[PDB]
Amino acid sequence: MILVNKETRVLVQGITGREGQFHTKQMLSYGTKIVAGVTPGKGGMEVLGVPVYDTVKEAVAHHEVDASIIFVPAPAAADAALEAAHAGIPLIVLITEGIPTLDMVRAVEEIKALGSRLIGGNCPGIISAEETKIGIMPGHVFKRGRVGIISRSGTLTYEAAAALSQAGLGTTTTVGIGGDPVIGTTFKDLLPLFNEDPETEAVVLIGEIGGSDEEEAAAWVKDHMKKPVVGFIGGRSAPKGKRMGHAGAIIMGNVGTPESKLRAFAEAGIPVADTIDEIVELVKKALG
Amino acid sequence: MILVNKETRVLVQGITGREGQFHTKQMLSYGTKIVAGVTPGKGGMEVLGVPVYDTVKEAVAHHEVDASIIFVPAPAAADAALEAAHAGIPLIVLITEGIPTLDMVRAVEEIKALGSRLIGGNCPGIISAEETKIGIMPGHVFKRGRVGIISRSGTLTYEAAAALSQAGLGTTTTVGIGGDPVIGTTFKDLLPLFNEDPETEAVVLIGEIGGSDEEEAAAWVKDHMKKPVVGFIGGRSAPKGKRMGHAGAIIMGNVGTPESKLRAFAEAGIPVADTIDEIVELVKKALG
Amino acid sequence: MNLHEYQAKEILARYGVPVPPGKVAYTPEEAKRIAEEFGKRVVIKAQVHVGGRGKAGGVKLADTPQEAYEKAQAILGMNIKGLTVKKVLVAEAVDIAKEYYAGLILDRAKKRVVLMLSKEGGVDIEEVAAERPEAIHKFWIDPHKGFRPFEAREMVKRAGLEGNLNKLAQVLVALYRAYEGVDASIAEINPLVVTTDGGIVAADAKIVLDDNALFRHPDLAELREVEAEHPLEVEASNYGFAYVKLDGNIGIIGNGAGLVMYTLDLVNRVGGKPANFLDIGGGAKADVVYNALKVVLKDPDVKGVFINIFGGITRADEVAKGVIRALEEGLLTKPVVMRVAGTAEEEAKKLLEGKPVYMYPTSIEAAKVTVAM
Amino acid sequence: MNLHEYQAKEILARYGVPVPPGKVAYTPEEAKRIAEEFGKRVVIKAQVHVGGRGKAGGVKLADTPQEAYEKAQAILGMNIKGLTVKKVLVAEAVDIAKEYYAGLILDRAKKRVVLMLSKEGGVDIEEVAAERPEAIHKFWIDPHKGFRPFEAREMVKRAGLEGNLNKLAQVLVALYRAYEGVDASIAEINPLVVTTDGGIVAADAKIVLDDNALFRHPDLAELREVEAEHPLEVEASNYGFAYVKLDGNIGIIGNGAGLVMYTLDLVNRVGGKPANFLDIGGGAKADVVYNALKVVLKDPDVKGVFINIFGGITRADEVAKGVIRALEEGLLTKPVVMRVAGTAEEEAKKLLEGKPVYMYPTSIEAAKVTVAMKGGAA
Ligand SMILES: Nc1nc2c(ncn2[C@@H]2O[C@H](COP(=O)(O)OP(=O)(O)O)[C@@H](O)[C@H]2O)c(=O)[nH]1
Ligand SMILES: Nc1nc2c(ncn2[C@@H]2O[C@H](COP(=O)(O)OP(=O)(O)O)[C@@H](O)[C@H]2O)c(=O)[nH]1
Ligand SMILES: [Mn+2]
Ligand SMILES: [Mn+2]
Repeated sequence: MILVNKETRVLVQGITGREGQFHTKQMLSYGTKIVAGVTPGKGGMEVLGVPVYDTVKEAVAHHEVDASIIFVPAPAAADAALEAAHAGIPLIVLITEGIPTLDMVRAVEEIKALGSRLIGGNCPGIISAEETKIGIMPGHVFKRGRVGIISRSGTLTYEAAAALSQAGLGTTTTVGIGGDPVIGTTFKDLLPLFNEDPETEAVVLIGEIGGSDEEEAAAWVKDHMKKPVVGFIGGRSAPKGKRMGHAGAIIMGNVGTPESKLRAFAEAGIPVADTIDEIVELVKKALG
Repeated sequence: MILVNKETRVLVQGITGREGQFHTKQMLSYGTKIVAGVTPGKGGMEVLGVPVYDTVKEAVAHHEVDASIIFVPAPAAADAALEAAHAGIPLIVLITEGIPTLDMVRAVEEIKALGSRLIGGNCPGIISAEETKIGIMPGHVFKRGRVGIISRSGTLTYEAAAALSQAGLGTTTTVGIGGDPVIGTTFKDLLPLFNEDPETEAVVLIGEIGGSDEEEAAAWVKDHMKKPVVGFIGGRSAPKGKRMGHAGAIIMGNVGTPESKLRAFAEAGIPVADTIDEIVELVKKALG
Repeated sequence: MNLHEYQAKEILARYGVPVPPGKVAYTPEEAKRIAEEFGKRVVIKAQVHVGGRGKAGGVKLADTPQEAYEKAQAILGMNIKGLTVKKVLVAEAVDIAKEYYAGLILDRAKKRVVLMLSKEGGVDIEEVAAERPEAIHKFWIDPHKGFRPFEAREMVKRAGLEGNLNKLAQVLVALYRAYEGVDASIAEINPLVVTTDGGIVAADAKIVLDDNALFRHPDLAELREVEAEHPLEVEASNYGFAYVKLDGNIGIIGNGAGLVMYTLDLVNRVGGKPANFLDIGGGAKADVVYNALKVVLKDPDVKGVFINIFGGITRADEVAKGVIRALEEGLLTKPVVMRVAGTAEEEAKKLLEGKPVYMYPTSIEAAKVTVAM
Repeated sequence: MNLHEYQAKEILARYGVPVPPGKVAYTPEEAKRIAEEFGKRVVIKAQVHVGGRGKAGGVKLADTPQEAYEKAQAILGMNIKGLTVKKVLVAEAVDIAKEYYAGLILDRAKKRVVLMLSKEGGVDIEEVAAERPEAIHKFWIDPHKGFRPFEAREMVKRAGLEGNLNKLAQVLVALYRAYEGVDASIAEINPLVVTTDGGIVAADAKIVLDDNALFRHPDLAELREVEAEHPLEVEASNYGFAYVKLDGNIGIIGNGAGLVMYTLDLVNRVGGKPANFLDIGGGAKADVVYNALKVVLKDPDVKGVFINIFGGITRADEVAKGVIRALEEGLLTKPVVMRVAGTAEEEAKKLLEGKPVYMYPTSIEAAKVTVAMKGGAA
């Protein structure tokens, strides 16, 4: 595992909202240690047995917290991430979709300089199989095993993990890094972490059109990785200049093309699966 | 001396302007080494034999420069100071009066973080007697001698120096730090420099109402100064809540009172002259 | 969200960018009256959401009001690479001495906004990005400090722009203030022009807005409907779906942008040709699928519909129930092929027995099926 | 530059601060018409550039249009600590549950703008800070990042304000955006009010603008003349002079704010009582001194004029020449005492023979001379 495990103590921002409350319940059932909640205006209340505070600072004054997961609505979400970083929370998981790009350009810069790691926005979160769930993913598709996952998408990720789990390979930590164009944590940021986790024997990179995180990740793998990596690219047939759902899934002329991503994987000796099943097949092969 | 001497090579920003032209001529007569000038739109021109460039970076690409003096009009002056600091110029003298406070709140922060020392704005500049004149002060009142001066005013400073000069005491480096509420260099910033200059046997602090730089300077003198310091406070009879000419010469309720400044000098064993002549008298006394 | 040149110009002018006076015209008669008002040479410019309007013949100069009438007549209703011109801008013609390029976009590798500046204006800036990537000068803007005049002046000198240095730099500063001011994702002035009189002017302008920030720009949120590349984009938004019109005849519905892209990739690989992208969001209950069908079927080009959903927790009949509702309301007139992973896949199958809605266990299989339609 | 409450409110409203609807009235008739249009209880508030309008009786409630008329009548033209009320704001009255204090000023020690927030609103903040400084909470704002909602919320909790937390924070955020947006040197909402309905409203507002930034707020630069504490401030600005009206009868002219303060201090020490501060700037040529005389003499209270100049390079005859011109145009009807240091002071003396304009070598001497003299036209 990386980043989080059963001991990770979790704060939920936006806990009183319909999304926050729904997923807080799910996380509680999974075994995640939700110790506190934050919603400005609702301090002093309680949600599913979890005490609620007006501010993150009050929350951490009564509870030790190692991570915060944010369900606050898009217009306020960047501000909520800033608040968590300024309260000293080391790991911040930003779920919310629809945050203005420039809000994130500003916030990512500030949060990183403060020493917090931001995952998101527009992401399903992070799960360490059979240890802790900090996000909105269905726990049942993540059997504990040997493969680490990093993905720019959600449901597609769950399908891969279900396949990996059915094949007896299993998963370690899965991180949904988000569908936005400006995000807190890229493939290349997480790769060194997986590289040094002995429980992770292989890493699957689920990417898609847009930007060049995949190419930069491939270059890093080529030079630094001491274990097999398998890639996958969504949107290989996509048109140019059109957002494909995800704010970040867009080809801008020369930048973010699927071809560039396939080419960079090959040059790095990273095999590219064409289908979910091929992901399982390529990982089996690389692991003997 | 401190900060500047005859070897200091000077760039003039705003050289083609009325004020820039006038004081460039005066500085040249004094012996100041003006090596280059900057005025966007007038690059390739020449002023009093000094080549003019569009940007500070072009200027320093053709001339070594240790200090820049800025005569640019108030709406553009903060931006000019930023340009100089970003070009790596170590000492920046900002003469211009009327710069928006908030322009300076922003610029002072950025310039300091870059490693440049800013003097000003709204200041007469800096002179090292019989070595170099970087400012608008009349050179004839600064005979070379034993006393360093730091002032929040201009003409008043010249009168003190004239008096110190006619009394055979003379002056080392005089620094007009400016009449603004937000400035680049305070008394407490320069005091350590004077403290460690063996040619400076005494320091005169000419202050006035507003803020608390005088009190902070006094506290530092009490604890660290190894030579005599004499104070002076303009505006002792001033009303509250009114700007007395200088943007920074205003008493805001509890802050910036003359009484507070006299009290803090007293507690630091800094004698306060009531008149120009008393400045000379107190310095004579302290120097055995 | 795309804006027209005249809308981009209004925004730029508001932030102090100099812009030729101009007015939109819906008829040759309006174009003429406008020419008469200006009383000088004008340009008639097609307002459509593509570039290359000039090469395509959508930008014509007109010396007289009667010429303005005739040039509007020839442009209104013309086709410019797929789009129909429904309006034109009638602007005072500027006398051009120099054409420069100034553009702001997000640089995703640096996570910062980047100013791109070049002497080679009036031409495809991507063309120069190959012929000579060196002809494009870049500045990455500080997300908190912004872009200051001194930085703008340095960029002007770096790029070797001739003309008034201060006025050039001011345009660049205002361009960025406008970018941040309306949460643009893209703002370019091409060509940024120095007139024969030495004046600086934005002869053309392009702005694309960040859709995520429309909520804080009401005056611009209004334009959403009219600026849409396709009317179904708006409907789909109502339900929180993301729709994209593609050229093809297989309708696509999926839950998750990544999964939908994968679905498009599968279809394309096996000879198919998708009519659209439609992401219905994370969840896939009956109402959601019903609405998704509703939206997709309003597209004439749709022969049939491939629904590809991975529910996991969400039960599979939820999908079937929604498709059934649609069918028995006489909405569903085309064949529907599904791959629905999740709970109780069998009871979902015994809901679609006899009805023109067929399930498969694998996505590639379903994909192939829809190819023969 | 001072703004009236109604002007401060217009600015705050523009930036999203909730404000009671209101309109300015110049006559009881206009007050009544306004009361009628609102059709509810209103407040009649003197618009003058001081505080304590309430204690001084310039803020009166009015339940009916006829009372609005009466109260406007009682307030228009009243004197509030020196100032004459020439207009009133007629505003809808708010039902108050809570009175809080929110204010922004420059903290010169940190070189940053500081938000000051306190439960104890509706009261002279200066009192508070002196009495119990602990009831005032402070946040120093990042000059580039600004003041963000999360920082505002923390400040609300820190200060223990009761009321909707998000709406309180939003007001604070908007208050700062307004501050930066008009280059305020001061912006306070006192009292920031929670209504009995739970609503958040700025019941009063104060804004002082940075004069150095008027050039980039044309809108507000316009108000310069009317908002001036004294009409001579404007004239003096024309020449680039800084003028301040003081209560006294000795006119003061000097070159350099520091020198002029010193001059005021000298005069005051020796029994005198200065009528004004006037800094003519760095230089002191003939035209400058002439204009300075022109401005100072338009003040009825002036019995005589003390000119104190240190020219250094600038000739002393330059000063004399300017004073002579003024005298020889029948402008100078009062006695003028000078201390003019510089070049050719003797040549300058010779010039002032037979003219009611007397020089001295020392400032303290000149200062004493003017204090003892009965002034008045000669
Ligand atoms: N002389 C002149 N030429 C213009 C004017 N406006 C546009 N053009 C020219 O027509 C070309 C096409 O116009 P533009 O608005 O940039 O259309 P685009 O093809 O979509 O980029 C430009 O590159 C200009 O050189 C004008 O006012 N005067
Ligand atoms: N009930 C009520 N009281 C008000 C209203 N407006 C002002 N006040 C009170 O009047 C006092 C002073 O008026 P203010 O507007 O603050 O002017 P000031 O005298 O310059 O401080 C405040 O302490 C408020 O409590 C109102 O609309 N309704
Ligand atoms: Mn163009
Ligand atoms: Mn008040």
